[PDB]
Order: sequence, then structure tokens, then C-alpha cells
Amino acid sequence: IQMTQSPSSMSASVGDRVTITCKASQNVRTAVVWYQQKPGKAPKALIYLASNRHTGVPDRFSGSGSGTDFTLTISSLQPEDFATYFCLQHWNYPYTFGQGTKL
Amino acid sequence: IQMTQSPSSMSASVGDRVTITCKASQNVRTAVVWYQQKPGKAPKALIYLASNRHTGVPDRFSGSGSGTDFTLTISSLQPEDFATYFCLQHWNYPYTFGQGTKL
Amino acid sequence: AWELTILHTNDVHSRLEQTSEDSSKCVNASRCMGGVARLFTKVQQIRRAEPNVLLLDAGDQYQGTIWFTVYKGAEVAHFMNALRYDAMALGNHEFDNGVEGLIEPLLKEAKFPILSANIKAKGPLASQISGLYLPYKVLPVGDEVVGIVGYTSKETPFLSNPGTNLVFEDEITALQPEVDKLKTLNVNKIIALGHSGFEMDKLIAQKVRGVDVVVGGHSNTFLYTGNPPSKEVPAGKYPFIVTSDDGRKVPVVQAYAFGKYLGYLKIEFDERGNVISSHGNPILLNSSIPEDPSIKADINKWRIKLDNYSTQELGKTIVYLDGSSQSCRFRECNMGNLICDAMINNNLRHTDEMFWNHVSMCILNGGGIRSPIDERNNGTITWENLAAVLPFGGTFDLVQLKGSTLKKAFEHSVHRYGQSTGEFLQVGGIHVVYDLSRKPGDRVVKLDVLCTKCRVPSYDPLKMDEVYKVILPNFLANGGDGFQMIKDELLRHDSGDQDINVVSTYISKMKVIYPAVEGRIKFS
Amino acid sequence: AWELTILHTNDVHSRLEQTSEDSSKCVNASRCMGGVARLFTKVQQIRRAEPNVLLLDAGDQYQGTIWFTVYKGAEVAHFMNALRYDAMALGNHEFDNGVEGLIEPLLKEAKFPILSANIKAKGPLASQISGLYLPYKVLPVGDEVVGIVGYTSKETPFLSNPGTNLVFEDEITALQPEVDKLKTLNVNKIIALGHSGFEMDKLIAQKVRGVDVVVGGHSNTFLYTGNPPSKEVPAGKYPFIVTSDDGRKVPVVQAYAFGKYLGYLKIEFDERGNVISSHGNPILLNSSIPEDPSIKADINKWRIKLDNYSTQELGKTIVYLDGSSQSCRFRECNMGNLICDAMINNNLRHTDEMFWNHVSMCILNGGGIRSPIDERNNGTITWENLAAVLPFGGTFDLVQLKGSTLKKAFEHSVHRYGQSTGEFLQVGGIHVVYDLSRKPGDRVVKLDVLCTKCRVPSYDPLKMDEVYKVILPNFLANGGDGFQMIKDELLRHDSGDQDINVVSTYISKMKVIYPAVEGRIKFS
Amino acid sequence: QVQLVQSGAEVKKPGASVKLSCKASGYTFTSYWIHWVRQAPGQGLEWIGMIHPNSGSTYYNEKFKGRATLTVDKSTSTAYMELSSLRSEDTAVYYCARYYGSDYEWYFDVWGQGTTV
Amino acid sequence: QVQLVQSGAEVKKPGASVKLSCKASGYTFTSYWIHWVRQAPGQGLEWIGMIHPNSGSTYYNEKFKGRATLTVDKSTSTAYMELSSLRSEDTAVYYCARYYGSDYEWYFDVWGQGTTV
Amino acid sequence: QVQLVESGGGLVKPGGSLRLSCAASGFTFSKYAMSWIRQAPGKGLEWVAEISSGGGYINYADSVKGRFTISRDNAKNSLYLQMNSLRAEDTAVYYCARAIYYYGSSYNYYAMDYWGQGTTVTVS
Amino acid sequence: QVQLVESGGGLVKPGGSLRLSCAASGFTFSKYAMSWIRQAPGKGLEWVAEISSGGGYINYADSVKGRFTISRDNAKNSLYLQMNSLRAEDTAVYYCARAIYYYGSSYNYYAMDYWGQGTTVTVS
Amino acid sequence: DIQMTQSPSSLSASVGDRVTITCRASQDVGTAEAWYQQKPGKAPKLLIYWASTRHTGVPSRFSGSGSGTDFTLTISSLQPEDFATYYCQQYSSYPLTFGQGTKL
Amino acid sequence: DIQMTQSPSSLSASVGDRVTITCRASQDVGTAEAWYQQKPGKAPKLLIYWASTRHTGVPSRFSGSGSGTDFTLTISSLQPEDFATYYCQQYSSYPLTFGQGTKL
Ligand SMILES: [Ca+2]
Ligand SMILES: [Ca+2]
Ligand code: NA
Ligand code: NA
Ligand SMILES: [Zn+2]
Ligand SMILES: [Zn+2]
Ligand SMILES: [Zn+2]
Ligand SMILES: [Zn+2]
Repeated sequence: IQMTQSPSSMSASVGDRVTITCKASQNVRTAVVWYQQKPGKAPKALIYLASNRHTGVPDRFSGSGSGTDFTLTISSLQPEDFATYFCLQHWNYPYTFGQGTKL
Repeated sequence: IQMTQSPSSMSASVGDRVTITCKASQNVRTAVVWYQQKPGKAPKALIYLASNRHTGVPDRFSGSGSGTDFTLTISSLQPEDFATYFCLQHWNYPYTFGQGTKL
Repeated sequence: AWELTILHTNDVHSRLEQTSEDSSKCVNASRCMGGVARLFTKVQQIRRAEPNVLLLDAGDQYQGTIWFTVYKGAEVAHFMNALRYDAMALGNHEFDNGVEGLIEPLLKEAKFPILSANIKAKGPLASQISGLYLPYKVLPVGDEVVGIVGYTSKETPFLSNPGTNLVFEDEITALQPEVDKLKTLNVNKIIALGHSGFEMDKLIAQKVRGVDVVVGGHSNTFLYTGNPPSKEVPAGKYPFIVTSDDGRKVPVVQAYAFGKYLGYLKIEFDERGNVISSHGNPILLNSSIPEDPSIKADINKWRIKLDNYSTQELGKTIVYLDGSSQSCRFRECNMGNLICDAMINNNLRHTDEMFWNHVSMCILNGGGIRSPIDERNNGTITWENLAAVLPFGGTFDLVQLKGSTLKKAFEHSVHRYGQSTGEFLQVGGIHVVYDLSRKPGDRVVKLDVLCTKCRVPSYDPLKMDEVYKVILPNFLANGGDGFQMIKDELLRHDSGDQDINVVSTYISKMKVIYPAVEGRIKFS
Repeated sequence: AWELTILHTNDVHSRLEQTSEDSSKCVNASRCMGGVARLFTKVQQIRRAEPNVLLLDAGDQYQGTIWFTVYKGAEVAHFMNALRYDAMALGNHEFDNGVEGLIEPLLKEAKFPILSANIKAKGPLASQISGLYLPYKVLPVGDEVVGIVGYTSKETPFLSNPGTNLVFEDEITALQPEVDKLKTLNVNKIIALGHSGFEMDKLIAQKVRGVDVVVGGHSNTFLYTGNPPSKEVPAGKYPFIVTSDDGRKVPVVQAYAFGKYLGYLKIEFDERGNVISSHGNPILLNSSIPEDPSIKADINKWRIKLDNYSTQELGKTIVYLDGSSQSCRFRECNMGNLICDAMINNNLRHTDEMFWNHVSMCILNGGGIRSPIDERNNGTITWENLAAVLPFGGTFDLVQLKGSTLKKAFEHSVHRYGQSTGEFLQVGGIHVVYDLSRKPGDRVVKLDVLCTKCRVPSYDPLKMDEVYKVILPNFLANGGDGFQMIKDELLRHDSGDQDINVVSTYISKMKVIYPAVEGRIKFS
Repeated sequence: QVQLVQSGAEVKKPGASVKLSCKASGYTFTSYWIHWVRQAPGQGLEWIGMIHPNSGSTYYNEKFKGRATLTVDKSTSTAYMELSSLRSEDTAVYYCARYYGSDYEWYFDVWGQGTTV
Repeated sequence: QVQLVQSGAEVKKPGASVKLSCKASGYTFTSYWIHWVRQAPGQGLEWIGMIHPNSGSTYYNEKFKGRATLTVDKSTSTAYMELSSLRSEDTAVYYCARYYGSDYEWYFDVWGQGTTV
Repeated sequence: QVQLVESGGGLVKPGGSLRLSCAASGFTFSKYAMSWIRQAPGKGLEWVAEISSGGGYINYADSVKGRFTISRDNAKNSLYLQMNSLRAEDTAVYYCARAIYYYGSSYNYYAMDYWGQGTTVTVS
Repeated sequence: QVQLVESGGGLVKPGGSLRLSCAASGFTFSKYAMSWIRQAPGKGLEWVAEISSGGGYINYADSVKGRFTISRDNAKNSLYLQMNSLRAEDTAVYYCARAIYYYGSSYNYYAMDYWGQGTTVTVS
Repeated sequence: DIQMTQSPSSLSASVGDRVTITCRASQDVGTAEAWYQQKPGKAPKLLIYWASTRHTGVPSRFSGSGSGTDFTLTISSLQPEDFATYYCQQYSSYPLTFGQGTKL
Repeated sequence: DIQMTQSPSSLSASVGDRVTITCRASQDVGTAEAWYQQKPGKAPKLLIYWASTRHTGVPSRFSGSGSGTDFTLTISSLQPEDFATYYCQQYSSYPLTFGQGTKL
């Protein structure tokens, strides 16, 4: 729970590799789904179960987890990678999102 | 005993680091003395007990050992480093020299 | 209105591959039973047929077989995740290897919740184990919501090795508040799930209020209505019924043990969340139901280390272990003296500060000792050499007895001497004497036991009115070999660990054994 | 013509720091003795004074004290290299931790030779240990050459744990050929050096031919001519003299034990290499001889881990170990039952294929048990808690006895009962019974021991004419507490390991101990 | 297949009660759970509760007990929210979503449009 | 301090016996061991034996037993070798050396000149 | 029915010694751990000492570690505390609280359910 | 005074069985390990089998492993060997050698000091 | 653990309202924590242990919550007999500290 | 170990000379090795074990040497009764191999 995110203000230029970290208060066993929200629009799913990739996502998106620490790694930056990347939970009944890190 | 040497034919140019290896048949406990022989002259001692340096030798000479494998390391090559470097024993009564590696 | 079907298992005790009708080991593939792949098959058929389904487990899938000795809880998690288990409770054998052996394999890799509502942590163990087990859960089943609640036995501290910073409260008082809260959460369908026994299940259906159904285990009980399809004699009807103090009908269910059976209970609800109708019967997994290869391949590739490990050294010996028939059934035989030492070394729990240990005794019959072990193979002992001594897949059971049933047993053991009968008793923590010249039934003249209500152990006589806790095999507790007195005059019964594992852990610890004949039995 | 002086030590048994007059532990610095720094001082003085000198060791500087338990042979090598030892032989305690514990610390780091000529390797151990010990050596002393030769005891397999691929031949037959070869090498001065005993030293000076002097040990013998300066009673003159079968005079020497003394033997040779004159006397290292700081600094910095390690957990207990005085001297007391178990567990050697082990018995008197141990400190045991039970720095000694001396001992132990006297015997591997209503000297009615000439251990009676091997403390073997019969009617004596280390290794292995009172002693 | 319009722009000064909608098309309405979220400015997102067409059987997050209720119609396939006793800081964007998954892999897939309030 | 001339050039065709010398100066002769070596062409070096002034007490390497003997004079400070039954392959350079060291650190320090034969 | 009555509190000079005693009746006294808690003058509560059900395990705070001594006598159903180096900071009331029961585990890390009236101890 | 006399050698058809026996006199037979060594026709020696002082540890070569059987009877002071699948390669003499004594160690990795005359075994 | 700051110090209330009290620990108490109530100059009384359980004899309006390092005691519809001082404990470490206090 | 090549195969000698025989092992025999002598059509006899020891009853002209993987038997001043076959063993591994042989 409480689903905190590390890099609130993270900025990088197209061509490098970026990462985002999500840390939970309690033990959520690989039950995290990473979301993406373009400004002024509804979000869209990227990774479910913290390891699988949603059908239709480039291979440049990956995932990790298995515990209380979860990370999202982005490589081969393109001019479609700059938005807000949330991080929520579906393990216990009251679901907690994260604050959101902009890129 | 039998005091074999690895690099019978070893050649290098001034400025690099060179090494010579001595291997014995039996266990001679750090009782090896490295010698140097300029051509057509009597040899001269370099290292006794495989670790100590003879009074009057440059710091570029070192030593190792403690077992059946003994090595001599040379760095900061100068135009005085090219001769034959023997390797003998004084542990058991019949003393055995080595064949000799030229540089 | 709304309908759901419930599928439950319990007390699998590591019967992970297919088994016989006695659930020990099956060698004729055409008449064999159980298994996890067959269970996968049946479960998937029911799931495709019906839309609202629940698969539950009620604990104790850890001690038994040879899969637990080697892997230690990894296979449990793997094949549970494969089968799509919807929940699980905690039993008494999950704490065998300790909480540190619980947390990593099971509690962290499992993709499904594990429940208990009477388990509370004090001290430094509060930070470590918080967030890993839950008192209750909410699950969306079909187009509705179902509330679950768990509970666990209170005798676990005396039946396993949990720790000293874990507490085990009374079930009812710890259960009622969560039910009340769940009702205040606008949730009207409730299921209890736990590992406590049958009788306490019945009480939970009378004293607790708000519980629609009770799922349980830990007693190895058979419930069939109709004509039983196999050897097991039913103790009652299937959806057992009890009149609650709040004026309701509440069922109770339990599907025997090992993998021989499955449960299938259909229910009908109404708009407020009250049970209307209930009917079903357990399933029997005969060979008529085929297996699932994608599982058997995984099993077959996991079975290699089992054979690689059964040829390895455990320890050593410098004496001859006479597990023969002319010795172990006529006199004292050092193999039994080794066996009970391990039995006690396993049953070492906590120091209550008024006793050094609660149980200090052993009993074992000579019919459970088949083969000897010779020391002339570099002084080596192997799992096979042990399996050849105890070829039955039994267990060592903890019970209670008065001081008279025990004398009856020791008198029956010697009432016909000279026929190589398997009724002779090897002992541990006991000093006994015989006089075979007297009439049967009055051949025991002396009998001494080992003080527990005591800081310095010492041997004291027997009092014909006092409760003694004892260890003995399941074959004897269920009355095998003419020992009906034990099955009729016992005051409690709790199962235990596999025998071969006990002896194995004893021998891997001493690392060299020189057992001897001491004088625990003699003739005057 | 030529002169050399010889300095020898033997049987230091890890007395590495300064000691008392009893060589146990000294607390008043102004009356203390021994040490390695004081020895350094004296040695260096003699070396500057005289040009031809030899420092030798004759084995056994491994078992004893608390330096060996912690470091395991590193300190030996370090401080031997510091003192400039010229040679060394092998004893019976160099094989305590096994050959793998010998080869690395001592044989590979030592800068001086280690000798033995009756030790031969068979099998895979031939490749590993070849080139690391020698049968003989040649040394240039002064302006001449001196030949050395070594030898070692034949009972090492029964006095330590060498292995099964090491052989121990007869000394004389293995010694003569090397002397002959040395003579063919144009070497005429010969010294023998070894750890076998006094008597065998004498025989080597008569049967072997070509040996000018014999240095030895392993018997802890004092040789002084004149008036002894301290408690030790001399058994003979200093350069002991024996008439060789080849018509010569050959000396023999030995400087007691621990570090209390040093040897100093001056010799005069001629042109062919024959002993002319020999005179000397051992030295006593009283406080009049000061110490050497560059050593004491090294010692003080090495002593930290000793204190850090004496506060640590070894094992655990769940019972009360009654090492009191009203129990351990009047009845059976479970502390002794623990102590003898460790004693035997230490004396486990090789299976001759006709016996499971050569020794199966223990004896211990109640005067060696001072304090109890209480379990109410988390169930913890510490080196200090043990040192408070056995505060004497003793040893457990292996001997042989007939079957009558033993009965004499067991009758003397109980001839005045009721005075808290330290003559009561705790036992192991023995079943005994008493009847205190009879006249003294005839109070023992039953006595049973444990079969060794046997594959299955079993308790059998005693035969008043047979040799039994037994374990008992040094205080008893030397006749302490009125046990003169043992010192008068024994048939051999070999020292052993430190008691506290024995118990320590027993407890660190079981890792949990629940000893009990069983009935090894009773009254009718 | 496509979650469609929720509503336009409603002011509803403090005190009144609002009633949103979430209409869906392109699939069988009475087969999936429907969830409501809210992203008030200045913080993260918030879960509200579950509504399932076919009898509803809702479930809220123990922070909006009497302050919100969930309704369903389906006949014309519409989900209804209702905010009562509106407070000042309730300005935020209200969303609609569907729950999709088979065994353990669940996630929101058809995210609805925004309805600022 | 300086090991000095051994000899010049001796042919000694097969059959005869040679007698070399090793003269030393600059230190006390009767205090150190003296060693002899031989480097025949085509192989490494060879140890021969020990000679100590002050009574000699020699020691050979069990390969030259009767084929060589060591002598000392000192009065004029000279060491003498002697090769008997000279063989064909005995062509090599004969050296002289001194043994120097205190406790465990020994080494040849004053190496003599060469005497080809 | 549980009652705990304390007694033995008065006035002492800096450096004196006093012995407080706790009676007990209404339950089985040989099953429960007990503690001593003191409340300063118009301030918060603080924990002092404790003792197991049989006097075997006695543990102390940092302040009174070296001046106090807790003990119990199950035969007479009473508790005792002994204070030796009374300083000026030991001025407060003193409570005699019982401890929760744990079936099969240890007695440590408990909470107190039944307290007592209290006594006043002044050291000036 | 040690003598070892062998007997039991003749002619056999490929596949037959024969039993050789070694007598012994002049020492204590219950202390020494013994071995069987066979010398091919005009060729070198080769090792066949062995047995400890009490018949407990019996070890075999690779060839005869599965066709031979060594045993001893200390009471009569004799040794026996049993050959079952006699092939054409078992044509050679057969020696009955004693083994060195090791005081306190095992009996393995020994050398043979006292041999015997030998017997001829032909399989054609 | 050691600190146990009981954040609120004095709340003004009247019969009928809903009052909430917090007790923030320091490192991590887990779930072992209790709530006490002491009247003016009387012996304290235990209400809730294990951070959610209610001692036998407490009114139902008392309820605990929270886990980790943030707890809370809530009373709904205050009553005349409920104006005392409330203390929060912790038994995860072993100085067994209490809370400063809160007057209602 | 396994191989035990006895290098020499046939040496020509006469009473008085000095003969030397070598036995080169394969990996490392250490120092466990023995030397046997078999007359024409008679049982062998042991001379030297442990690679340097001499069995009781052997003439002094027989002497062994060598260690590691290179051994040697030497007879000085051959005698009329010393024309037989000599074999070299090894007991460091456990096929207990022998040497091919050498006729003198
Ligand atoms: Ca209901
Ligand atoms: Ca001599
Ligand atoms: Na039951
Ligand atoms: Na002796
Ligand atoms: Zn069970
Ligand atoms: Zn159970
Ligand atoms: Zn000694
Ligand atoms: Zn000794």
C-alpha cells in the first residue's frame, strides 16, 4: 500500500535509457500494473503482472518485480515516450495508485 | 627439484612489463634465489628468499612464491634488463639450478 | 437465485504423484489413484461446465512423502499456482521447518492469499511477518462478492516448531469480530475455512453468528451419503447439518485426506444472503479419469533429484544394526534404541519453565522392523537402507493415555511368547521388567518412566491414575496387531511426521552412531 | 677438537605464555615461570657466547591450553620461525586434527625441516604428502657437517587420528639403513631425534649402530645430576649413559615437559667423529631471566580473540547440570554422564574388523567437579562455565589395567561413605551396584562392562584376569586421592587431550543436550 | 469495445448532488465489472468502488460510504454515479473503466473519457 | 671482498687431471663456505660440492665421488679443485663462490671469474 | 473478580530504602507475569520492572537497574519490590499491573489488563 | 617357515567351472590378507582378486568381476577360488601370494612377499 | 517503537460528536499496540490490544484501527462518562514505552 | 600408476659389471613401489618395497632409488646367480599393475 514513486521530476533526451521505480509499504506479490497517461486523455495499460507486456507494446518496454520493489525500464527513446507513468496495485481489496512521475 | 622455467624464449621492448616463472617438482618452502648473468661474466644475485630485494637493486624488481610456484616480475624496462635470469634452490642438500630464460 | 459450487481439498500431506488405494505407493498403473494432474483435469472440466466456482485448501500439504525432504515447499507453491487455487488456510505442519522455512518458499511466491485470524505476533517478529498473512479476504465470484475468514489450531505450539513470538488465541473470540465487520462492509455471504478439526467446526457453526458454511479439516474424516465406493467407512452424511443458536441451518464438509477424494457442494442463495438448499457428494479419482501431460512432464523433470538423492550418504555407523526377526521380536534390539532416540529428538519443543519437555517416552512394535543394516560398505547409510526397514509410509503419532492402558499394552505384548509375533514392544524413556513364569495378564512386575514435571530428568515409578503423553505409530493407534485398548481408552490423538525423515534427521546430526544394548528390557 | 652445544625442548603442549610452578596458570607475576620470550632471551645469550649451537624440538607442541583450540597450529609455526629452530620431529598430537590439519599450517609454512623415518604412505596419500617430511637431513654446523635422523612412535594410530593410508613401522629397522647411507656419504657425526619414549631411546643406543647421541621425549622425564632446584624428582643422571653392543658410550637426554626447563649438553669430538666427553645440566627459567618485548607485543596482540571467544555460545541445554557437592559425591550426577560420553566420543579411532572400538569405558572422581550450570540464561553454555567445573588444566589419560585393580578402585571409592569426600567415581560404559551394609573392602557385588571383541555392543560381566583399556584423569593415574593401586598395578600409560576441549567438542556437535540420570549406579 | 462519452461540464456549486453516466457499446454489457476513479488536482488517483451490471452487488472503498452510490441500467447500457453533499475540494476528473483478465492477470483496458466537475 | 682470478685456459685432452685454484682477498678467509659450480654448454648449471677452509670437511653431490676432490691452502688463501679421468663432454666453465647469510637468507655473493676448460 | 492493593509507601530521605508489597486475590497467582509501573507527579506512565510466573526470568529497566529488586512468593500470593538508592527522581505513584496470558509461547512483550490503586513514594 | 601349495588345475572346455585351493602352514593364517595372481603363457604378471583377514572385504579386478569368487576358511587354514565362465583368455598359471602386514592401518595397497609354486589352467 | 509520540494533546468535544485520536510510533511497531484510559487520579484501564481487539467489558463505540506506524482510536457519539486521558503503548521493542497523553 | 612402463627389455652383461634398471610410472606413484625377480619358470621373489627398503634375506648389492615417477634398481658386480627377470610394481592406485619385464 501507499505505492510511492521515486523520480517525481525526471528528464532525459531521446536516445538514452530511462528507468522508474515503484516501492510499496507492504508485500504485494507481483500484482502491479504500470499505466501511461497522455496529457488531457485517459491512461493506457503497458505491463500487467509486472513482467508481461500488453499486446501491442514495443519490445523497448520491460518490467521487473517479485517483492516490494518494482521497476520499469525504458530504452531506445522515441518522441512518444514523454508522459506520466503511474503505478497501482490490485493485490488487497482497497486499491492504491501512485503519485505519478513525469518524463 | 628439477626447477623448470617457463619462458625459454621471451622478448620484449623497453617500456613494458615482463615476467618469468619458475616451477619446482617438490615443495620448496620459499627457499628460491633469483640470479642474473650478463653474457661472458659471473652472475649476480637479485632476490633471496623469493621476497626480499638485495641491497642495491632498483624498486622495479619484485618477487613472489610461498609454495611450488615462483614468479619474478620486471617493470619499467631499461637497457640493462636484457640478460639470462636463472632460478635455483637451497632447500634440500643437492642444489638444482634452472635452465635459464633469456631476455 | 444465485448458485455457486465449492471444490475443496485437505490434508494432502505431500501425495503429489499418483498413489494406491491405501495411499502409500502404487506399482500397478492400471489400479492406482490420486495425483495432481488428474485433479487438474477434473477441476478444468467443472470450471468450463459451471460459471461460479471456488477451489479452496484447508492446510497441511507439507509433511509426508520424499518431495518435502528435498525441495521444502517449492513444489507446493509451483503446483498450487498451476492449479489456480483461489485461497488457502494455515495448518500445523506449515511450521515444521520453522517460520523462516515458511515465509520464503510459500508466503512470498504464492499468488493466492493465505489466511489466519487467531495468529498474532509479538516482539521483533511483528515487523517481519506483517502483511504476509491475512485475517480475512473479499473475493468477486461470478457477479457477486464472497467473504472468507480463516482460523487455525490452538495446539500448534505442541504439534510443531513455530517459535516463541507467535500467539494462538481461541478461535471463536478472534472470529466473531471479523464477521461483524464484514457484515458492516455490506457483505452477506460468508465462508469459514480453517484447520482445527471437526468438533470445533461444529461449535463454530453454533456459537459464531453470520457464518453460512464451514469448510475444515485436520481430522481426516469421511462424509458420504449413499453407498461408499471404497474402503472408507463414513462417519456421517455429506453436507453435515447443525442447528445454530441463532435459528439457522449451517452445513459442514470435509473430503478425507491424501488425494483419494475431492469435494463438490452446490448451494442456492437468495437476495439477502441466506442458505436455502445444499446437496453434493465427494468425488473419487479412479483411473477412469485421465491425467494431464503438461503437468506430468514437469513432474518427471522434477523427479530426477529424488533418485539422485536416495543413493547418497547421510551418516555412518561402526556397529551392526540388528533389524532381524529372531532378535527384534524376542529381546531388546539396538535398532529400536536408535529409533526412539530420533523420535524424541524430533519432539523437542519449548521449556514452559515448570517442565523441560512435555513428552519423554516412546513405544514401537517389532513388526515394523523388517531388515538389518550391515556396516561393511565403508560404514555408510542410505535412504534405501532405511526404506527397507520401514516399508509402509507410516507416521509417529502423539497421543495421551492413563497409566493403566499402558500396563494393559505391556501385558498384551508378552501373553504368547515364542511365536515370532509382531507384538513385542521396543521402548524409549521406559524401564521394564518381565517374569514369564506367571499367568498371562500378570507378567509385568516393574515399570518406570521419565520425569517431566522436573528440571533434572530421573526415572520414577508409574501411577495407575495420571495422564502420560506418548509417541507410537499410526498402525498401533488405529488398533493394529491386537492393540484395541489404545484405540478405545485414549484421550487425544495428533498425527506427526514421516518415520524415515525422523531417523534421517537424527542420523545426519550425530554424523556417527554407535548404538548399544543397555538394559531397557530384562527378564528376572 | 671440535665442540658443539645442544639445546633441546620437548612436550611443550602449547604452554606458549608464562606459567606457574605447576605449569597450569600463574597469577602472581613475581613467582611465575616459562614462556617463549624468556626462552628467546636465554637462547640468544648462548648463541652470542658460543659459535657452534643447535636448537631442536622433539615433538608434541599442539595439544593443551586455549591457543590450539582457536588458531590450530599457526602460532606454533610463527613463534618457532621467530626463535630460529634448527629442526623438528613429529609426535603423536600433531595428528589430532588429522593430516589435513597438519599439512597446511605446519608442514607448509615452517621454514625448518620436519623429520620421520618410519612413516610411509600408501594409496592416494602418496602423491599429496610426498616431499613435505623427510627421513633424514644434513646440516652445516660451524665448520663441519652434522647428520640428523628422526623417528616417531608406533602407537600413534591408537593415540591420535592420522588416517588409514599412513603406516608406522618399527623404529630400529627403519633407522639403521639411513645411518648406513649417511656413513657412506662421508658423514661421521650423527644425532637421533624423535618422539617415542625413554626406553626405546635406550634400545636405539644399544641395537642401532653409528648413533653418537640420542635426543628424545614423549615420557615427561626429568634428568638432573646434583641437587634439584624445584619440585621434580630426577629419575636418573643428566647425560644418561648406555654401553652399546658395538663397544661405545652413547648419551641420552630429555628436558621434562612444558616450558619449565631447557637442555644444555656440551660435547667434544675428535677427527673421526667419536664422542669423547659429555657434560651438562638442564636450565630452569625462573624470573631472574627477563623477557623479550618484541615477542610479548606480538603475543598481546594475538591474545584478543582468546577473550573474544570465551564469551561465545558453544551449544545449549534444557536441563539443570548438577555439578554440586551433595550430589556428585553421594550419588549419580548427570554432569558426569555428560562428561564420559564426550570422553568416549573423543576416543573413536579405527575399526580393526574384529572390534568396533578398542576402548569403551570411563572413570571420573567427584572431586574434579566444582560448580553447576544453570539453564536460565537463554539456555547457553560458555567456555567460562566449563572452566569453572574443571579448574585445573588436567587431561584425560588412556591406560591399561587388569580386572582386579579396577575392583580394588571401586571398593576404595566407597569405604567411608558420608563425609563429602572426593573419592566417589562417576562412570561411563559401566554398570555397578553397591551394598553399604557389608564390611569395607567387600561392598561391590555386581560390576558389568561393555563388549569390544564384538560387532553388537553389549554389557557383560568382569573377569578378574583380563586386560581392559580405560580412560581416567591424570590426577588419578599419578595416584591422587588415595588411588595408589592404579599407579602401582597399571600396564601402560599414554597422555591425552585437554578436558575442556573434549567437552567443548562434544557439546558443539550435539548442539542441544538433555542428559539424564539413567541407573549406571544403584544401591540394593 | 469502446467506452464512450460520460458527460460534458457540470459546475454544481457546493451543496447539490450530481449524477454522471458511463455508456458502453461493442460488447456484452452484462459480463464485466465496472470501476470508477477520480483524479483530483494536486494529488494522485483514487479508487471509488465496483459496480457490476446484472444486479450490481457493489463494493466501495470505505471512504465514500454515504457520500456516493452506484447505479446501473443496461437496458440502454448505462452506469450511474451519484455524489451527494458535494464539498469544495471535490473538483476532479471522473473516469470509467472495465476489468479484464482470465486467471491472475487483470487490468483496466477500456478507459472511459473524462468528466470534469 | 673480491673473488679473484681462477686460472687462464687449459686444454687437457681426455685422460689427464686438472687442478684449478680460487684465490680470495679482502676478508677473513677461514670464516665462510666455498662452493664450486660448472656450466657445461648446451645445458644449465651444476652444483659440485662444499669446501670450508679451516679443516675442509667437504661434501659432494653424489655425482662426482671419485671424479673430483676439493683442497684448501689458506696460508696463501687458495682453494684447489681436481678433475681426474677427464672425459670428452667435460668442457664447461668452472666457477667459485662464497656462501653468505645470517638466519635463513643465504645466497652466493662474491662470484668468482670463469676458467674455461 | 480481581483486586490488587499496594502498600508500603511513605516519606524517605535521599539515600533511604523502602519495600513495597502487592497483595493478590481472585485468581490463580501462579500463572501470570506481573510488572511495576510508576507515574511521575502529573506526568505520563513509565515501565519499571517485571517477573515471570515462577521468579525465574526477571528483567529491569535502565534506571532502576542496580537499585531495585522484584520478587514474588506464590505461597502467600504477594509481590515485593525493594528500592535501595532512592534519589530525588523516584517521587511518583507506583502501580502493580498484571499481564496477559499466552497459551504456549513465552511471556515477553505483553500488555497489562488489570492494574491497581497505587501508592505514593516521596524522596526529598 | 612359510609354504603355499596350490592345487586344482587341469583342462576345461570353454564355459566350464573349476575350483582352485591354496593350503597354508608355518604362520598365523588369521592375520594376513591374500591375493590371487595369474601369469599368462610366457607373458607378464597380472592381479586377479583379494580378500581381507576375515573375509569381510573382498575386491575384484574388472575382468573376473562377475565370474570369480574368492573366499577363505581360517579354521582349516586354506584359500579357495571359484571360476564359472571360463573363456579362452583364462589360460595361464595362477599364484597364491600373501600380503604385507600393517600394524594399525587398513590392509589395502599392499605388496606381496611370499608367493607360491602355481597351477596350470587351460581352457580350449 | 521507543518514541510512541501520541500526536493529539487536547481536543474540545461535546456529547454527540465524533472524536479521533492518533498515536504515531517511531520505527515499526507492527501490530502490537494497546490503548488505555485513565480518569482523573484513578488507575488506568485497558480498552484495545493487538491494535484492533477490544477488552472484555468495553463499550462498542470504541474501535481501533491502523497498522505499521500509524494507529487511531475512534469514539462515535461521545458520552458523559468518556472524558478522561487516553494512552497508547507498544510492545514490539523492550523498553515498553507509553504515550505522553491526551486529555478529553 | 596404471601404466608402469619398465623401460629396459634386454641388457647384455657379464660377471663384474654394473647394471641399472629403470621403471617409469605414468601419473605419480609417490613412493609406493616394489621390485621382483622371477627365475625361468619359478615363483617370483620380492627384493625392495617402499622404493628403497630391502626385504629380509636379499644381498647387499641390490639397491633401489628414485621417487615420484622415475625409479631405478641397481646391481653392482653382477653374480652368477643373478640372471633372471625383474618386475616393478606400484600400489598407489588400485588395479595394482605390474611391469612388462626385463631379462638379464
Ligand atoms: Ca449469511
Ligand atoms: Ca659416530
Ligand atoms: Na477432532
Ligand atoms: Na616409556
Ligand atoms: Zn493430517
Ligand atoms: Zn492437521
Ligand atoms: Zn606429553
Ligand atoms: Zn608424546
